Amino acid sequence: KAPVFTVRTQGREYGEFVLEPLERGFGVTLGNPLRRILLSSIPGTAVTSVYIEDVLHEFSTIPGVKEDVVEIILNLKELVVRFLNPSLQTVTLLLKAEGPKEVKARDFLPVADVEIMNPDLHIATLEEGGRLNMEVRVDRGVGYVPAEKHGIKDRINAIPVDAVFSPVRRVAFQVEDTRLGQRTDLDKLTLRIWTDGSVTPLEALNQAVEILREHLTYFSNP
Amino acid sequence: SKLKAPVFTVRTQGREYGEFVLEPLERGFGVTLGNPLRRILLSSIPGTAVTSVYIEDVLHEFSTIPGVKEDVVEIILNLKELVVRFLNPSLQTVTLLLKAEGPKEVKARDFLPVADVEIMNPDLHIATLEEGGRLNMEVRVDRGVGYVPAEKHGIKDRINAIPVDAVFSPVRRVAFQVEDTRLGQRTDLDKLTLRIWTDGSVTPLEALNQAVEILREHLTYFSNPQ
Amino acid sequence: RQRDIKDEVWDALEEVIHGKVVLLNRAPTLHRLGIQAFQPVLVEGQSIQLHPLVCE
Amino acid sequence: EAALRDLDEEGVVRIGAEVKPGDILVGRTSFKGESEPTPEERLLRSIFGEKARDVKDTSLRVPPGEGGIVVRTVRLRRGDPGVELKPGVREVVRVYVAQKRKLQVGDKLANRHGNKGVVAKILPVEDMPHLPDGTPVDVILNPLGV
Amino acid sequence: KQYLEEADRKLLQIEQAYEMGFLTDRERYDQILQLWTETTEKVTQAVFKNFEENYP
Amino acid sequence: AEPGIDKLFGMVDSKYRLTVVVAKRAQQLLRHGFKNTVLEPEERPKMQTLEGLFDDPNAVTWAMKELLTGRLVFGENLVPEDRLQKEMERLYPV
Amino acid sequence: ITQVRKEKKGAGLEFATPEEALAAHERGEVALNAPIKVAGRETSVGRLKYVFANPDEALLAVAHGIVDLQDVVTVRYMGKRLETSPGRILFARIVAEAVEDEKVAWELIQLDV
Amino acid sequence: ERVVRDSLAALYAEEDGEVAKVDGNRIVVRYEDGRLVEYPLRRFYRSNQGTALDQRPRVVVGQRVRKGDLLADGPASENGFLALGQNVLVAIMPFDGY
Amino acid sequence: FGKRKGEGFGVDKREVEVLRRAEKLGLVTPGKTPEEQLKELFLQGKVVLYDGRTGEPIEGPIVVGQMFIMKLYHMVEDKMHARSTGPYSLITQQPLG
Ligand SMILES: [Mg+2]
Repeated sequence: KAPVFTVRTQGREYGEFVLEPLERGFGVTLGNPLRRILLSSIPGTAVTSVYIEDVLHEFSTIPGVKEDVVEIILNLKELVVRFLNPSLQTVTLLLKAEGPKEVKARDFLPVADVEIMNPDLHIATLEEGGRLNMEVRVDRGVGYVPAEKHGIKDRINAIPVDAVFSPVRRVAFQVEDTRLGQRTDLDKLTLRIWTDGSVTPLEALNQAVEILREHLTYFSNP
Repeated sequence: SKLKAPVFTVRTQGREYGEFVLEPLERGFGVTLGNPLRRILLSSIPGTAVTSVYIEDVLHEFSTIPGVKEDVVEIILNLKELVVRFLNPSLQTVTLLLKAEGPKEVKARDFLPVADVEIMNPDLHIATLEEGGRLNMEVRVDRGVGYVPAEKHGIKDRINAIPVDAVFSPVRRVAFQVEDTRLGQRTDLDKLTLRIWTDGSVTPLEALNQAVEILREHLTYFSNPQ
Repeated sequence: RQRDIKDEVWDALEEVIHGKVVLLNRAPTLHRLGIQAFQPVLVEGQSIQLHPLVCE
Repeated sequence: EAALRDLDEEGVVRIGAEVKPGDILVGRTSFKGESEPTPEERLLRSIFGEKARDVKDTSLRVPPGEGGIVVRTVRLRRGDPGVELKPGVREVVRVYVAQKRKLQVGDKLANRHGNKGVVAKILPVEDMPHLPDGTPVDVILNPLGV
Repeated sequence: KQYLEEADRKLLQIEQAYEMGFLTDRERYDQILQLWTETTEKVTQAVFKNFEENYP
Repeated sequence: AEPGIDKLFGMVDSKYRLTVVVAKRAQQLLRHGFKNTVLEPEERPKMQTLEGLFDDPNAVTWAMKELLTGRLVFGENLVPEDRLQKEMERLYPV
Repeated sequence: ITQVRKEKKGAGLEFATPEEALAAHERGEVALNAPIKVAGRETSVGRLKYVFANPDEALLAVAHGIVDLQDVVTVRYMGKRLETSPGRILFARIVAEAVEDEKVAWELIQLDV
Repeated sequence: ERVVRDSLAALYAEEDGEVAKVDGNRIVVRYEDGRLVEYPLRRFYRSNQGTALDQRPRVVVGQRVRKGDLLADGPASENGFLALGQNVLVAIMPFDGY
Repeated sequence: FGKRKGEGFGVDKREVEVLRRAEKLGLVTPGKTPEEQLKELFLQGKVVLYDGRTGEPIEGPIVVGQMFIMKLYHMVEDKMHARSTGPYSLITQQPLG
């Protein structure tokens, strides 16, 4: 028969998806491709490049700022940005602040059709006379591209950042034996998806399944 | 920068073998596509197999026939290699008849011809007969999926019928190659090649299509949440 | 008669054993961990399945 | 009649029959030891109006876990040519039951070097580790045994 | 190969010191066993150092 | 591991006294047909059949869950045995 | 998964600037995990190149084959900047999720071994 | 090979000759002497331990055999060689704790 | 292998990955061609092996070959046994063995 599909969601960041019963072997036959896709192919956004005014390179330290440049770049990797305009392929975010203030995400200058999902995200703490002037480059992409691999520079002194595009943070799947009547060898698929909230776990799965179906159509025309 | 539907190449030798290329594909999709199809091809492809045998004057599998060199155990083991193609898709079962005698080596050729039914390996040896050796049997061939041992199905058309282990799957071997490729701007693309071997009752291309349809129909199951 | 046994009795047996445990013993029983209790999971097949961690 | 289906006229299971646990191999009756039926049986017999038979069912049956195909039967009576039994024995029946045994979980394998183990899992061919050219392996042996 | 070639020359020295009557049959036997004990130990450490350094 | 076993061992001076309390309570539940239970309809241990959720038949599972609630009182010389047996049969016949 | 690589190509060279080291590693003169001294400290190329915001990022990089689980790398976990393998992070996460106490988990594990 | 021959499970030709008849149940051999020798084969007999001892004809009608040539394989022999098992393709590797 | 190269297939991507970890293991000599390294492993009796569940390789080359294995006389069919109640002994009235 046709498997029953079961959803358990927590907010926008987590979901568990159970498909049972399946014929023997099909749990891993479905689970592995979906996991590969869910990690590699799900469209998302990432910080690809950063300019900080008086900072020459990635390991420099900023006078008047507690965090070093490395730590600021790290915090930027954690920024979750959602593009509302389907055609928008990239954006530059600007931040300038100084004096005694803890700079959060909200402080970034609002840009049209760009939603900052986690505005309370810490970026840096600034002391008296500390000055933070920076531009961050946010691109649309999929998967994970290391900084040294994309090598994007808007200008000199722009520092390329390992680009974490994937809205999917983790995928775990477990297949376990199950029985319908007399047949005990059937499969039960439990799929666990963690996203950053821009794409929902249920959304991501549907996107993953869609990609695979489309790829199945590629066996049509010789 | 988003990749687009790949060219799909097909290289077939007869009905036994085929090579199926898909390129270019996004990095990592070689195994993402290749593996579930390999898994589905080895398991879920419907086919045909001998499910039961009645040999005249033979009460059970452990018998032996005067004039015949092979014991019934070996005879049934030879019938497990019989490849029977059904031309009519509506036909789910056939009983083949064989009558042989004299100093002959009975092969699969000797089965009495049935309409819309083709024996893909007519040279397969069945029994060695000697002067006075008489082999008259009825083998029931069915359409099915996977591996169904005789203990599960227990199929007997008559009382002295011997149920046979049925290996239904037409697929003999599946391998897939993943090779490096480029669109000349972009690198680390995947070129996927599905090598598919069959017994000939179903075609590697036919096999691949059924495999794709099973996986496709399976992705359907994610539709109604709860 | 084994051929008279239908499929509802297997479901009934699952209900019967629900929450119950059995004792597994292996000789020689050298110390008290030679017997331990397990909640049984019914299986096809004639072998008892033992958890790796208790093998020592 | 369901129970007697595979027995011949004389009560011996027919050659070629499949026998499973509980099945009769050779039918036999024994005269009931003299006993007075309990008042419950007196009342039960009276309610249903059926005489309690003089004989009891002592038939030989397939033991738990055994069974197969009947390949031979030997029957030896008393007073037939060439055969004389031990005193008191009227007749002896032997039933030879054969089984084709496939390898299964719990069966023991070994090589000639002292590697021995019981089969714990039978995987479908698609789960088996395989060579690049598509060939699956047969057996997976743990290196920790070496 | 090094420890074995070294062990053989050591063994030769114990044979020369025997045939000259410096040590008894007992003492010679005891010295041979000791040499081989230490030579064994040496090759054990060599197996594991090569593993640790060159094939961890 | 049994759910809340560490807390159950917390409640007694000797692990063996927990076993006595669990065992006796389960006997009470069986004798009186579960209708003396201290659990509430949503706290009842459940068992998944082919039909659907049904009551867990197992009285030892029940008794441990009851104990964890806190609603059971256990000790020595709490009440004469006959008086306990008769009062339980008055409240929950058989 | 908790064993870390030790490579011989770098062989304890001194480097003034980390970008010099990455450049030298990029030239293929020094292995990723080879022990090295950049400025006064002795670190490895992998610790400079790959600096991960959180565990999930390190393991996503492993998933994409940027690094293996045995490569030593810089990962930010529970507020501190650590030099370990993604594998050791994975082990700590296994423990942490099993016991559903993340702080205690971190206390129990010996992570550096 | 020697183990099968001393075991007496396998069947061999007495002298040089030509095979007259081959059956599941029997093999008839015509020797140099002209005498026609018939070898019945033990088929599906039960051993003390209940394993099946059964002999299978390894020659065909009209085959020229020499003295000591194999006629039938006994149990656990393949073409006269001791066969206690199968040759299987093995991978040495842990697998998911099975 | 030589068969494959004539059939029009080159080294697999995953075969390269296994080769990478293998030269990290000191199994193959660095700088040789993919074919040369696969042959070096094959002389050590190891081959590249694919997990049938995933399609991804086993992270290291694995020893594969033909082994002679016997099925011994100890078979579960013979040994599996259970009893609820049954025969008891004459004097002791304890279950039989
Ligand atoms: Mg970096």
